[PDB]
Amino acid sequence: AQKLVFFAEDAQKLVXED
Repeated sequence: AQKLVFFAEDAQKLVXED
């Protein structure tokens, strides 16, 4: 399967398999 893992910090924190 295709995979994605995402992490972002602006605090506003943003955290994402077919």
